[PDB]
Amino acid sequence: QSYHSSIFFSISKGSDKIGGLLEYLEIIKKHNINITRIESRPSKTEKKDYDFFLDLEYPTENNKEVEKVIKDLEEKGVKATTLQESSNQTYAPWFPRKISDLDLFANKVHPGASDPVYRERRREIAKIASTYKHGDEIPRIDYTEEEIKTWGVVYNRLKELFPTNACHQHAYIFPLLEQNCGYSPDNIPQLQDISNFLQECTGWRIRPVQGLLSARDFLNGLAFRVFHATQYIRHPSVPLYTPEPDCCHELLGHVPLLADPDFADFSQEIGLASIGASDEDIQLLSTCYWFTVEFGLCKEGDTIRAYGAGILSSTGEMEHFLTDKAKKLPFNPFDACNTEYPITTFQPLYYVAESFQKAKEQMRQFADSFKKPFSIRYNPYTQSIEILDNK
Amino acid sequence: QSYHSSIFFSISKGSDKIGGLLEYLEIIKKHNINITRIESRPSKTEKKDYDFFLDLEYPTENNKEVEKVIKDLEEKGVKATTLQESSNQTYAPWFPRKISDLDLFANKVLEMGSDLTSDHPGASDPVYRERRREIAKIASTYKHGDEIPRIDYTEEEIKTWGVVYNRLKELFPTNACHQHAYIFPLLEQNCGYSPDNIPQLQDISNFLQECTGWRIRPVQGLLSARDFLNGLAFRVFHATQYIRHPSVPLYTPEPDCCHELLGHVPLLADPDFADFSQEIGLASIGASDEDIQLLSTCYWFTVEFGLCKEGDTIRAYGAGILSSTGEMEHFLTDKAKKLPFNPFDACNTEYPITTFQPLYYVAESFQKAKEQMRQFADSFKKPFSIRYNPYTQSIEILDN
Ligand SMILES: O=S(=O)(O)CCN1CCN(CCS(=O)(=O)O)CC1
Ligand SMILES: O=S(=O)(O)CCN1CCN(CCS(=O)(=O)O)CC1
Ligand SMILES: C[C@H](O)[C@H](O)C1=Nc2c(nc(N)[nH]c2=O)NC1
Ligand SMILES: C[C@H](O)[C@H](O)C1=Nc2c(nc(N)[nH]c2=O)NC1
Ligand SMILES: [Fe+3]
Ligand SMILES: [Fe+3]
Repeated sequence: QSYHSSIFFSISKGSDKIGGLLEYLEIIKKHNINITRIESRPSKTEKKDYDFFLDLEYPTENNKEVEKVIKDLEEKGVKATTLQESSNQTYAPWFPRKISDLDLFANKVHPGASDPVYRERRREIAKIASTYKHGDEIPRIDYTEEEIKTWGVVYNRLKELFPTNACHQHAYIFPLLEQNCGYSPDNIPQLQDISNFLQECTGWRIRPVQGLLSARDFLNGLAFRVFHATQYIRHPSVPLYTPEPDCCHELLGHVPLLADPDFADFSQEIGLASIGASDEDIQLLSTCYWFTVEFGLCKEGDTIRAYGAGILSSTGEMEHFLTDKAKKLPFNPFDACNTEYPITTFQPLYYVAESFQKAKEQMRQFADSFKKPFSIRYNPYTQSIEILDNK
Repeated sequence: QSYHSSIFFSISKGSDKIGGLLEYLEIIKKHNINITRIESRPSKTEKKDYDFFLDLEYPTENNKEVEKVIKDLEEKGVKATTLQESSNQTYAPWFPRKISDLDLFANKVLEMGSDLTSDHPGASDPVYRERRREIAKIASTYKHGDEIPRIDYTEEEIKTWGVVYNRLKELFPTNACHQHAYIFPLLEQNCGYSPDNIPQLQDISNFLQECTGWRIRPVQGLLSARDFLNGLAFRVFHATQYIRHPSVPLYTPEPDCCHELLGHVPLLADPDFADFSQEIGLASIGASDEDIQLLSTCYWFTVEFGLCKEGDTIRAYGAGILSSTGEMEHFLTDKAKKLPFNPFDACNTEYPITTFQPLYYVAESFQKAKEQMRQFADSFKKPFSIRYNPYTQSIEILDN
């Protein structure tokens, strides 16, 4: 368990301070093992400045060595803005800056808990997410006959319901998943194939995840158009329901919508908003996420359909949302963000999105007043987060 | 040796032709010896349509087998468009569709690889030839997605680099366009630029990706003009990993690593130049052979030997100038003519490859050059227009 800090500052080409600044940066890079990375880049704002980035990694929270580094740094003539992973508000929240920085989350994480066999199996699959690095191929799972049997039952069951209950984007993409990603009742699709297909449709990627991440970590991954997905399958004893995300939920629920460009933008938008957001704002985003990506409905003419991954992968949920006892409301993040919700029962309340581009715009407007030290932007050419000093 | 063909077509969701079409595709997938890939994707132009892409390779040119595929396919009720690598003009020119399809180029060299000319100073150096073989092999086996292998350069290799580096370094502040001076300290700080060290392509590629989305691929040697320029459409620069022979440090006709790293890389980290360079790439996608040649000439007179104007002064941004002491010391003098860059003018202009330029073109800015190149590209006869998708890193075809 480690605590990350990042220090930002800018300086102009031809500055009198650069010489000593650079020299200082060399000494700490060599003789301070808490420093993991120091880099400089062209400024996104002042076309004549350089942006600098100093990444530190400590074993304990609010390590005061950071202040020591800040002081020695600002002594060379620059003003430093420091972000940190912490419960305190001494510094604004840290965020992963590159898609490869999501590697830092890899080790940050019941019907069959009363089953040792199933428990050892879960342990083995989770090992793979634990060791996976950005850039690697996603290792393929040799699923057992039992596991494949469970997939088949869920698959065939949900397949009977999609055409009448799923939003049209889902019906649109599913045959492409069949034709390109090996979707079938007889075969559990591998994440590496799904990730390649998603990349080529909307730039989204998958990485395996051990289990539940914190809301901040998971949402931050979305900012890079990276979806964290489990590889294990639910226990065979209870096939038609599970309280947790298993591969059926990931692959039949989340993945198809990620191949729709407008949905893909919307999801990333939620991710961007989370980058560097305060804990209270993360919680608002997480709830918005629940009522859209997880349990959202779309409007299609005089009809209401499901796009939420938690609905699409649950026969009981799909056979519930259309009943009159379940309340429906137009999606509005100001209304949804504060709404309580059950995790162990069907939803009593669903929010209806008009269109994904509208949901994207609504979220962006919602997030616009989030307090953050930097303006966060995504650059599709560099595939990275741009950080602007305009606040 | 092989010739690529691409067949594509669309079909609407819910078409009753889909079942039979998929059945037909399964058949040729197993039984057609020349089929290399069949893929279906969401349409990027019609929200209710699917795009299908069939890729094929044939050992001979104008292979009449492709027509049978087109006939069979269109019997299933779709209208196919075919692109083909050929000196014939039956079909429009093939181009790589996805960034990873540049792997198809890995062995398409040509000259300045491990097959050297007899006047090459290292042609009868057996150590050097083995070294060029080794380094070429690395490019040969490199696949999109790999980290670029790091070369353990020898002390004689590092010595040659240092001679060139030190000689060039003195001239940069006075002779290079300001984008160079801006970026170079970052190359020193982030990519290991110094005279004691040859920078590794993987480090440069990471740096360029974060600056402008450009990346590096190691290349054996000279690619055909079409292949090289097509690579640019993806913001992919093919760069060599070998260094020139130690006997003649201040000159080489080949694009060795001193040329790539000291001439080409600094400008690619500038957003406007990087967009300009991609625009040239995009112009080449599906361009006729004749237009590829025109683009090549535009490239020569800009990316390789272009000048910028800064107030009353002329400076160099062309990689062939920045990496050559001789050339740097030539362009500023009145011994060479200077003209305003204009692709409609410059594209017909002749030029020597084995002497300094008698004529250089000045670009007002990389934004104007880009816009000029887009006008140029539009003047081509292309059967469709293309656009680049940075999210999918793919060329998208649009109807004309
Ligand atoms: O899904 S795909 O990867 O194919 C294209 C995603 N891309 C994201 C950016 N938006 C417009 C930004 S905005 O300025 O309109 O907000 C266009 C669609
Ligand atoms: O290099 S950077 O990543 O910093 C900015 C590059 N980016 C390339 C795309 N153009 C608009 C596309 S076009 O439709 O105007 O050609 C804006 C600038
Ligand atoms: C943030 C989001 O609303 C929700 O709280 C979370 N979802 C997930 C998560 N982690 C994983 N692996 N998968 C999720 O779906 N962390 C939390
Ligand atoms: C297109 C450009 O003008 C020139 O013809 C080419 N240059 C290069 C090439 N191939 C490589 N590898 N590097 C170049 O610089 N082939 C074509
Ligand atoms: Fe989920
Ligand atoms: Fe060159």
